Amino acid sequence: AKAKTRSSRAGLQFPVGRVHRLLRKGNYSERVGAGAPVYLAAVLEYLTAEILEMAGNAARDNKKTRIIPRHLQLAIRNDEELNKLLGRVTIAQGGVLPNIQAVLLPK
Amino acid sequence: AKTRSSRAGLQFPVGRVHRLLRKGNYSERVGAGAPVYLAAVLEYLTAEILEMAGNAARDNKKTRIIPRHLQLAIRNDEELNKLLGRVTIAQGGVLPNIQAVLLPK
Amino acid sequence: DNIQGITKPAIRRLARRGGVKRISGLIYEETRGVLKVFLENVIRDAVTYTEHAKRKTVTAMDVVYALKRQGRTLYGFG
Amino acid sequence: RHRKVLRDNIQGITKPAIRRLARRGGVKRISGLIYEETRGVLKVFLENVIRDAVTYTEHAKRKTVTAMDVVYALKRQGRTLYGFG
Amino acid sequence: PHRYRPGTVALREIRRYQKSTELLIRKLPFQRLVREIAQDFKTDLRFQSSAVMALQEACEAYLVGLFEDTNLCAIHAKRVTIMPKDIQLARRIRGE
Amino acid sequence: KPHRYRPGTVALREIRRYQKSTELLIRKLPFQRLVREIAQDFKTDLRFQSSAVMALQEACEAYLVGLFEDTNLCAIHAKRVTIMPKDIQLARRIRGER
Amino acid sequence: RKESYSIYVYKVLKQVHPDTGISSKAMGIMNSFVNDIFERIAGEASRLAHYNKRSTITSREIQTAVRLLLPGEMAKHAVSEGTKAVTKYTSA
Amino acid sequence: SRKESYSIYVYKVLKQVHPDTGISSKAMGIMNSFVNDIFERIAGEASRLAHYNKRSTITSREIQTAVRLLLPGEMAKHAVSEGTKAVTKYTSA
DNA sequence: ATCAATATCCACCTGCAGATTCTACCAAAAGTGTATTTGGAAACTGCTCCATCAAAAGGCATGTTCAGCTGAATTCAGCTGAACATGCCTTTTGATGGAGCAGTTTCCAAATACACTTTTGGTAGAATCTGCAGGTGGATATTGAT
DNA sequence: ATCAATATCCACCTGCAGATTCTACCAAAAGTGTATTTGGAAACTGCTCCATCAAAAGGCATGTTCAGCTGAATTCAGCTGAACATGCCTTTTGATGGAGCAGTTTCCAAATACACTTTTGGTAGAATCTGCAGGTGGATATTGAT
Ligand SMILES: [Cl-]
Ligand SMILES: [Cl-]
Ligand SMILES: [Cl-]
Ligand SMILES: [Cl-]
Ligand SMILES: [Mn+2]
Ligand SMILES: [Mn+2]
Ligand SMILES: [Mn+2]
Ligand SMILES: [Mn+2]
Ligand SMILES: [Mn+2]
Ligand SMILES: [Mn+2]
Ligand SMILES: [Mn+2]
Ligand SMILES: [Mn+2]
Repeated sequence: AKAKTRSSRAGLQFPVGRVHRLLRKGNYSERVGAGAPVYLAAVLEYLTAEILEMAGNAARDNKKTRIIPRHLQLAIRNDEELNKLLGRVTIAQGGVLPNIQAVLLPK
Repeated sequence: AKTRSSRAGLQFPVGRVHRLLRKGNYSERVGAGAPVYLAAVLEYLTAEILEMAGNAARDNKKTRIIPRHLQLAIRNDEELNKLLGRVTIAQGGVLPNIQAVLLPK
Repeated sequence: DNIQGITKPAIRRLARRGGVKRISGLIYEETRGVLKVFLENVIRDAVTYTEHAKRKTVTAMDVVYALKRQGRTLYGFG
Repeated sequence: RHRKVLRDNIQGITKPAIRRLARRGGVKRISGLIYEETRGVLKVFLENVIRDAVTYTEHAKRKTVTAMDVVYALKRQGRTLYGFG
Repeated sequence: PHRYRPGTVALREIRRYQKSTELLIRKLPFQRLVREIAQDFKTDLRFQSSAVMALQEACEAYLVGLFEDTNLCAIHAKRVTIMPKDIQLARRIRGE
Repeated sequence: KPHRYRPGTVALREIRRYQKSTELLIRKLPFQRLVREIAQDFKTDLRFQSSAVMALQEACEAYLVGLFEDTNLCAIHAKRVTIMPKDIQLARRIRGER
Repeated sequence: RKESYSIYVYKVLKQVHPDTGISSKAMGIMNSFVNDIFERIAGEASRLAHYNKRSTITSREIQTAVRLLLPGEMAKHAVSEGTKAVTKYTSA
Repeated sequence: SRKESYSIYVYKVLKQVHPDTGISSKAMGIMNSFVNDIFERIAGEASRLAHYNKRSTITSREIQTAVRLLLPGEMAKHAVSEGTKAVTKYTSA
């Protein structure tokens, strides 16, 4: 009886089984379907991939090997849809975007 | 027989609140006193808003509370206005309020 | 064309209820713009609920859920 | 051992710190009355958050405010904080 | 012939419409607009009457609140006339 | 005549400096004393997880920076470059804080 | 068979204003208000019990949720009414 | 004393998208916060969806609808594509 | 239009604090088998909603006149930014000691489960009576000579 | 400012259509009685982590001087937006008729749940690996006097 993981069967990195247990015990519904954990894990993995891509690119712009919170803030705020999705979120140690109102510049 | 709402000295339905707690996917279990407590709180808030809205209806020569009276009761009460600060009362209108700088001198 | 059905007198009545005494001539078109955006954002979500229920009729409850999900809870239609 | 009673600590939010905060917010010039005003709003904000955090702490029958209590208090106030869970 | 001064009738309209609660946009154009916008998201939709009514109550309440904030922005800059910049400032501060 | 920058140059330079960095701008210990004093006014003999104070400080500074951005927009709206309490009041009223 | 709070709201109205009525639309707004507050309190109590690894919502979770959700004086009155109802229920 | 997090999966995705990039402790904490937040948003909307339609089961359909409600447009289409692909590969394989 | 003064930015470099990899145990996920729930399709029904037509009322589009508001221009006193000396208190790292959080076991009050009875809340039509057109008269506010 | 003329708004009133309240039936929800299980609190510890303070070095807060430039105050006209009269067309109101969608019941395959057993991926802690902070030095861009 050979063991394969659901994350392998869905071609995913995120843990399908853990997401299933977390749905099954979070008092979300009486029952949970077989494909809901796969779908949710895939969506979470995709969003993680997008933010990691843009933050790593920001880290490479700064000649840095490790992503730090500042790179995540730069990736989030400079992307329209990411900034929309996290419009009420605070990134600790992220700072803000460089932005000076034109009327404040010397005349 | 006797109903739980009668035994709690309440008008709001204790049994219905318990069923709605058990069926809303809130927790695996619901305690005996949680529906009583929740029904009491809901009845209290209803009593507050109905009292103030009836006073508004009687100021308006009216026998029946209408949405306008509920809007007036809510917005003229600071804590009700806080609790319903992002709530829209359909057909409620707004409070009469003209900025002083717009009034004639 | 159809967005122009929101006539200048109606936008003026809306501003009056909001306490406005004097209105610039460009405001009307600006208002139409924002109204369209608002309506779009609400209707999209409403339609999504309608599609999830395998219905072809937008119900008042769909609109109520769309409004609550956007932080603008509406009373009186449930 | 016990600390001396804490008093008037809102004055620890010094004018230079408020200036740095405004600078990060893009402010070039600050009226002299802003600082006390800022302290006022800050205290209100802090009060509300701590009030909710302590409430969670009291519900867990704990005597230690945890980072999770603060995170839950911020989330319930619409100010989700990342990085402390 | 009698002629009120500019601003008097505006104030009278402010009082009248802040005193009443009826909807201020004509129903038929709003209904056509709602159906057109919905068409761009999904085709061949029907609409509950209460759904259109609720959409209009929400839209008018939103616009009235936005006009209050816009008026405050116009007054902030020491004038009494709301301009597109007032609406834009109000929407930017609201989070829109 | 010793060197003297004109009013605004150093302010703009500080804007650039602090908009590029992410360190906390309020001193750690005074903020901790303020937090503990307020909590003491809510419930006595409370202890604090070390990360709880840091979370409170990150949240407070982010909130104040955002409020100062909105205050700057309110000051500029009225054709001036100096933020006043009236700007903060307008921004807070529009945000829903009032 | 559609469910609402209408009869209970009307009974409370007759308590506070014996000779005052209510319009259909105002009653609908009443029902919306009751459902909204119910959902707020129940959701906060759910999250409270979950944060503390409790599978049971009790009067304690409801009390804490009411303290979190309502403004101060209103919260104190609502807590008083909930406690009073629970004590009369226990003794009844 | 055994705490679970998403850290290893996030790191595997990071090595996918940037083989030569690392991540700091605090940034990992932020990423875990992000994953948990999005999980809660999607699961709560799916719960409410199933309850609105008197269904006792959260299925792939509720998750899809919640994703369409929660994400901005193009990001929503992308996430729907990846979720659908994952479910279809899961069923047949 | 330069030139001195100052700040910003770039490239280098190394040690260690922080990040990553390694390791092995075990909780949790997977496999299996059985029990329980449910989705959905097939046939059926009755409201809703949309299509369509028609009259007519009132609200809107338009043009005209002008009052007054907004924007520009100007001027000035004082406030706020720049720079510096001075000294304190914050930061960093660690010690000490105990408070309180977390792991574990035991067992009862409280919750769930189930079969059956009693009560109740929803609904539609009848009965009741309030709120609304559409009028008047009086109070109040506005506007123009003076 | 008073005084007359004019327009608007509010409070009243009647007649009655329509909305609300009252009434009675019944399917479904709550209540009841009894049996059984179980979550979590109470007690007991074992350590993690927090409170508080200590030293010392330097970063930063504070007060002061002074002057540049900003906010505030003011003036004035042009041209924008308000107010109003007029005519028409869009919306509103009313009626009729079907199709089409929203619900509804039932039954069987399919999907999901759950207990038991087996396996392994995930974790904590130890060991290993490394980028980047924190220094120096030089080039370069900016700023302000002149
Ligand atoms: Cl403008
Ligand atoms: Cl001010
Ligand atoms: Cl309980
Ligand atoms: Cl599924
Ligand atoms: Mn105190
Ligand atoms: Mn102890
Ligand atoms: Mn009955
Ligand atoms: Mn009338
Ligand atoms: Mn147990
Ligand atoms: Mn100026
Ligand atoms: Mn292994
Ligand atoms: Mn460096």
